[PDB]
Amino acid sequence: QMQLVQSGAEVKKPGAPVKVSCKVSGYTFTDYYMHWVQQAPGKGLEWMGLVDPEDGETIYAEKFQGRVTITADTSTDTAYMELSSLRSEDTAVYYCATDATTPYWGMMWWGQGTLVTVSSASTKGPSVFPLAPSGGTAALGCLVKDYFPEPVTVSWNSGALTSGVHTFPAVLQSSGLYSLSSVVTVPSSSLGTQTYICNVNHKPSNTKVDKKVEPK
Amino acid sequence: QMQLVQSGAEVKKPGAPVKVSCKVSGYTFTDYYMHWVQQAPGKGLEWMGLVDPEDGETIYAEKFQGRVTITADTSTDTAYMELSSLRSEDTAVYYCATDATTPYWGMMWWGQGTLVTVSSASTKGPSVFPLAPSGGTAALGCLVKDYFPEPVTVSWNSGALTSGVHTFPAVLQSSGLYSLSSVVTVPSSSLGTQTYICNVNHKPSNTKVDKKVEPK
Amino acid sequence: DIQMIQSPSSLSASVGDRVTITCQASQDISNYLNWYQQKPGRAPKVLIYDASNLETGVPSRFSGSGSGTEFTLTISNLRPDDFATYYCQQGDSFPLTFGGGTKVEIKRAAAAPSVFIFPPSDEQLKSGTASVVCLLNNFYPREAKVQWKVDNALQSGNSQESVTEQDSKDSTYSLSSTLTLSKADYEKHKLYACEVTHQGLSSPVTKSFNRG
Amino acid sequence: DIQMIQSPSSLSASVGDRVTITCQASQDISNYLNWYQQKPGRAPKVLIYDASNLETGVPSRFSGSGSGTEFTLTISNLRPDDFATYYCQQGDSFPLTFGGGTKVEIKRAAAAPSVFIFPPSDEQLKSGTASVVCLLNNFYPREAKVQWKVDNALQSGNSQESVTEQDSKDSTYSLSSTLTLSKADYEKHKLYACEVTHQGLSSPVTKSFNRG
Amino acid sequence: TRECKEALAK
Amino acid sequence: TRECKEALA
Amino acid sequence: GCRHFQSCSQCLSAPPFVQCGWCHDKCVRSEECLSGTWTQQICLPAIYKVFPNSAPLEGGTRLTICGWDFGFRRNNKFDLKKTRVLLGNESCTLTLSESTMNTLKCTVGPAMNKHFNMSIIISNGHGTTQYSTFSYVDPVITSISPKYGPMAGGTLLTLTGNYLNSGNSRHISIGGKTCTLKSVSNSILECYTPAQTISTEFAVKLKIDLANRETSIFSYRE
Amino acid sequence: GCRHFQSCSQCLSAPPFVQCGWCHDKCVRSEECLSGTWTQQICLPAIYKVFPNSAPLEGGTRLTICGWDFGFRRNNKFDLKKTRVLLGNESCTLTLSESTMNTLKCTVGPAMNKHFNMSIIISNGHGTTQYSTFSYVDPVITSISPKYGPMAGGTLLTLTGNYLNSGNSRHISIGGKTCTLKSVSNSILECYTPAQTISTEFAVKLKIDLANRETSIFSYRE
Ligand SMILES: *[C@@H]1O[C@H](CO)[C@@H](O)[C@H](O)[C@H]1NC(C)=O
Ligand SMILES: *[C@@H]1O[C@H](CO)[C@@H](O)[C@H](O)[C@H]1NC(C)=O
Repeated sequence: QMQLVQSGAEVKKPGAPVKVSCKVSGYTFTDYYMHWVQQAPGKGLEWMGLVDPEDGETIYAEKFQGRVTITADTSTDTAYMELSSLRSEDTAVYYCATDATTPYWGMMWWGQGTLVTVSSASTKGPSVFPLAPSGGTAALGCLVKDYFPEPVTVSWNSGALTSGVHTFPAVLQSSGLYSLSSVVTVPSSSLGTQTYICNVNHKPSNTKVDKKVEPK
Repeated sequence: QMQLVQSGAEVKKPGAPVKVSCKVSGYTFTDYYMHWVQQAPGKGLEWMGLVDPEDGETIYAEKFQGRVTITADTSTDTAYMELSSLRSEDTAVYYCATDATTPYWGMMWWGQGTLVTVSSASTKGPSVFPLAPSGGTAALGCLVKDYFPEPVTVSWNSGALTSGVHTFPAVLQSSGLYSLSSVVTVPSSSLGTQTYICNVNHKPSNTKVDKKVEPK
Repeated sequence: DIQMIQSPSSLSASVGDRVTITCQASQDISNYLNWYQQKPGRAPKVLIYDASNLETGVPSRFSGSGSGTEFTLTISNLRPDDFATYYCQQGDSFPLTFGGGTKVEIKRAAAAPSVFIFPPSDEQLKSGTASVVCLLNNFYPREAKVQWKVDNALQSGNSQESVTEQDSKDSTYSLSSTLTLSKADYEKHKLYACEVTHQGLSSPVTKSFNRG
Repeated sequence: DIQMIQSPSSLSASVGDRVTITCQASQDISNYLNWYQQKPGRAPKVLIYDASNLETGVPSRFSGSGSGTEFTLTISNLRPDDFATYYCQQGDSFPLTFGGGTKVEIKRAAAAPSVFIFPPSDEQLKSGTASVVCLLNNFYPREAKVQWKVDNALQSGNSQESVTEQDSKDSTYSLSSTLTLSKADYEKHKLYACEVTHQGLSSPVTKSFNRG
Repeated sequence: TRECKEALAK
Repeated sequence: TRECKEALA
Repeated sequence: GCRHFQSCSQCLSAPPFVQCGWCHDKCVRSEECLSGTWTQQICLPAIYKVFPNSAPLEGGTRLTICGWDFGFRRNNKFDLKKTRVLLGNESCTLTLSESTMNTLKCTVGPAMNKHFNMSIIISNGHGTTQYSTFSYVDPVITSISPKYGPMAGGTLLTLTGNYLNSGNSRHISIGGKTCTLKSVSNSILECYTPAQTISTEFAVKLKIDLANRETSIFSYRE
Repeated sequence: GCRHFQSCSQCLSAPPFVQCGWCHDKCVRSEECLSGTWTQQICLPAIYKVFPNSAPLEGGTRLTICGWDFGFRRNNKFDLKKTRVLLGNESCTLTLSESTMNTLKCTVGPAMNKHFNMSIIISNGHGTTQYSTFSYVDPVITSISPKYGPMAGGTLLTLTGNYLNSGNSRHISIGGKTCTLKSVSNSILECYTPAQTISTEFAVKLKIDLANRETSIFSYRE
């Protein structure tokens, strides 16, 4: 089977260039065109452009014209996608894809994708805040706020508490810092006799927090 | 595309059992049969048998009847192949393959294969030696010596270097150890301004070395 | 310029159902159309070429048909791995365009959310900011509206929703709205309500508190 | 029981040629036949299903034909990357059987090797053994002879050759001879030559060095 | 049952 | 030139 | 409309848009099915005839099993990949290129013992069905008459014995030339002797599939 | 045999065992090629007609370029993926589903000024071919007659101007209702006015592909 092996995730400041690679194996690189495709978070697929590895010809979509440069190295069976002058908007997974043998254009083979996040923020540990309860069952949690970059891991009582846990997906704020929440349901009488600690962990900045959540 | 990832190379004593794994990803494991195929060195492909992951039914070839046991773990989407009572002849690369959607039998997708050597000799790590160069073009490389069994993998500059790379097949010495070489051509114009590492790697006994090469 | 329009954008189905997904093109593209499947966290894979031809390896439970400007992707004998997002794509002319996508999801009995409200912590307040969290717990279907009203004043532009993927045990969703404010605006006001409308609720449910 | 017979077992052809590989079956298998391409070190991949149908991705330079008991695999416009072993396989009945394989090699203009010699490292020497490696670079055809000359004395029995598989881009071979000796025998001598005879060379080319 | 009849001819 | 005739009509 | 299809296999092979299923004995939509037996996946196997009835011990005989629903609908597509044919404790290997849903083709293996009234079991994934009438016989030539004839050939040669009408095809020969059949039966095989170009002797060789049998020498007089 | 095929594209489309090639102006085997031009890969493009001859500056007009060998044999299979149509320095986007090897269809882009004798360049991978007969015109309505009519409609409205017969299609309309065409030309567009239910004046709007043109008001008297 064919392998479109793309390069790893990127974290560029706004205005910086980025170059995503796509090494191929399993077929002859020069036989087929190579598409690149953008997918913004929570959004659909969107064609960026293509290149013909045999002669170097390119065809861009009007939307990425001038800003994107697709190239192809036949010496190393690799296709590149460079995006000069990144904007905040440009945060997306970028796929490379081999063009189909069909008469019409299509994406026969796909790479695993490459997350290019774009943010002015620097590395920063999260700020963990308690979510205290205020029925028969009651809820509690932990606001995990203003951290960069992703990800953060969250457990309850060192992974003892698992059922009923809901750690929501991170939301990129206007400041360029991520923010997250993690909640859990517990018996209402168990509030003064059971302790509940959220174990936040942020490996990118070696930040760990164990806020205990109490009612009040 | 689908990935059939097989387990790494094995070195079993004669008479001993051996078990090759085959994890799949990209499709539903129970949808199709899974063939296993033997290939002795310099010899043809030979069908061993198959399994239906849905119920566990198997069909073995007459040659391998009684000696082979094909199974399928649906909890982890992986297929296993155990070959009891290894003989000297049984040394071969073993492939796993998904059965085709055609009405007749065929091998749709393939694993990367698993070299199972059968020898009374024990495993030994490689000994890595530099091969240093002395306005044209000049050669440099990495001698990988006295290891058992095969294989050993070699890269240059973490897989950055592809052009001019030449990794020769191993040669069995009078002693039970294999010996191998890996060279690359570079401009005389290069050093001393670029660095060149062979990243020698021997998985069968977990031995790795990355010596730098230059003449000084 | 050629615009691919899928419908519905999402649908609910039990395992074993015959699902049908439609795809409109703004111009006649003959049968130059491809269907793809994208599960979350992964790259899309080809399902169908030429509007009707299965890709090698794709189960015969899938079938495409249609020509010109109207196309369908039927999924007979729905299986757990078939829950994913599906995209159509025309390759007739530049620029190449994809459809908006159809999310097939697991059908479940209706379930009303358990609403909880969370006042800002005193430790957050000493930092100069404030966050009021609204939790919607274990509900189905996915469609729910959440509305903040500070002292009976409908807020806008200062809250963020966040939804979990459908649960692997009870197939429910959970939502978290978050009202962000400066400490100056939090102390300026009294009542912090959180209105929640859902199909499981006969009327919108409000949870609230007062500072102090 | 069904016996697949391929022909030829191997062939050489220049770029752009029409190569043809036939496959006789001992019994009538209709069109239940697959062709495979295997590059060295890699698993085979399907080229053709149903004796004539291309697999998704295979160049149209390939074409299969035949039914019943005789089949052919044509490779029009031969390209350097076509260097591989080709297998037919019947899937009509158990046991599944493959053909003996056809090893295809690309014929190219003759090319003389670039000879390089590599003295043993001193880290190898304090271990007590010594190896002098001789590199022959990107030559065609594959046949190359290497003869050692220690202080002008023809060596034999203490060296091993190793040839790379045909390159898939420039269709060249590369050879690696290695003269192993004890360190005690390495000190005895001064000049270490490496004679290289090949079709591309008008005369034997010799490479050598002296210690220090 | 045609196909059985047709099978057993051949 | 038969097909160009039918092509645009 | 949807009631065109008559067999269970053809019914589930019907195009998806018709939305057909099998209701015990009819291809019908689910809204009008009156038993709780409606299905789009399950098809039980059934045999009604098997020929040849017997094979020589050497085997090699290809059976022809006529019936219904021998296949298995995998991933909403029928094939014979799940189909298994058991003749007692050994299995007959199917030839897929000559097999279908309604008729199967398979070569029986060799046996060393006579066995009579053996059972043929066929499983299609959902169920099994049986046929208790198959036998491994051991054909024998007790005599030939006449033992001589003209070089022109055309002598009506009578071979006599037992089990001479199993299984697929009889091929008598003399001198490597074909002895064309006149009539076949369990006990007698009549055939016309081939024309030799020399007056000489040959053993009469009978070929029944993988079984070979020699008998009396047949002299070609001038 | 090999000269059955008439175009270079059809010639290289012949099955491999026939061993056909293109010899400048003829499809023939290599042993009978008398120029040093025999090939099984190369096909140079050629245009002989382009319709319509002109487009309004706003563009949107779909061209039809008839000719030969517009494709490119990649991996021994023709398609139009390598085909490029340049209208001057801008490109007309191909419709593959309505295009073939010998005829192309493509929508032209916008222009800013009139242009006459515009060059259509077409590259097929192996070569390029030119066609200087196209114009970007700027249709104008100089006047309309008569200026009024009955609410019943049916008035013979004469539009007057220039370049009113360029592009794919004309659509005159007034009051939001269609003004059905009587005759089309460079200078005159005749049409019958639609029946209105209101007594008021309306501008006569002309639509040529993506171009829009207004003119004098037309009163519907009661
Ligand atoms: C087969 O079984 C029946 C039992 O009904 C028996 O009469 C018959 O003799 C058996 N066949 C042979 C050849 O013995
Ligand atoms: C276009 O070309 C024709 C002949 O080549 C010429 O008569 C005409 O004047 C040209 N158009 C111009 C110059 O605008």
